[PDB]
Amino acid sequence: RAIQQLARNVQAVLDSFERGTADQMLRVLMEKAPPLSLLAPFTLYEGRLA
Amino acid sequence: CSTLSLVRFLELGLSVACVCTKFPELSYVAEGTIQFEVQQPMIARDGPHPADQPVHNYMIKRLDRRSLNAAFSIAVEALGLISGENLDGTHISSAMRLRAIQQLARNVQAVLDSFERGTADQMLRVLMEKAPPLSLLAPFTLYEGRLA
Amino acid sequence: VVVGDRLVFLEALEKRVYQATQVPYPLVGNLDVTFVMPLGVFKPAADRYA
Repeated sequence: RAIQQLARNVQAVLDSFERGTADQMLRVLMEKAPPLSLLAPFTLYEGRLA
Repeated sequence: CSTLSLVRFLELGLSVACVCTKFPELSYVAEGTIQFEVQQPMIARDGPHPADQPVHNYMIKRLDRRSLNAAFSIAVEALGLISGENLDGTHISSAMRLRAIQQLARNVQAVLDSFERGTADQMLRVLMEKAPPLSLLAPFTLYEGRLA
Repeated sequence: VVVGDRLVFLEALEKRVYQATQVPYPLVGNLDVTFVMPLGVFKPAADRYA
């Protein structure tokens, strides 16, 4: 029983590192992304900002 | 003279709701239970958040207790004719014994069928008890894992 | 799916990942506004009128 428990525990902990990266990708892309509403007019006035 | 239409609980569409099984020892059993063991997944964390652990939980639900019943009274004026005690030897008495037998057979045919309808009704009775209203359930799922 | 002239993925990660775990979904953002309301100004004699 103890071996079964240790196995069922490590098989969960190991699986954590996949959802880990799947969460990290979202968490890092979110900060890098400005809102579209504040970008669409910014792209129609490009090269005029002098 | 009218007839009777029979119904069977297995040919209804409702049967696919519950698992039925015979159990000829149900009369003696004390409170019966079942057990549940589920494992919640876990995702790693970074930086600020603390390191989570895997969680286990054990849970047990309990049995209900109900029954079903009917009544099947038969009159004495014919019960005498059934057993054969008051049965005298004529041609006017066997003609009445046939009638009493046919009456009893019709009555028993009626009562025995009653348990299929009874079960079909019991299923609805119990299912109409655990179901919460949908209006109170849709806005529940949108907020799970967060009512801390 | 295809949008405009492009071919692109389209994913929801509520059920495969994040389901039955204590981590909120990082797509439910948080807008922020700031409201103002003048309390006791008095309008001049010209613009008091039924």
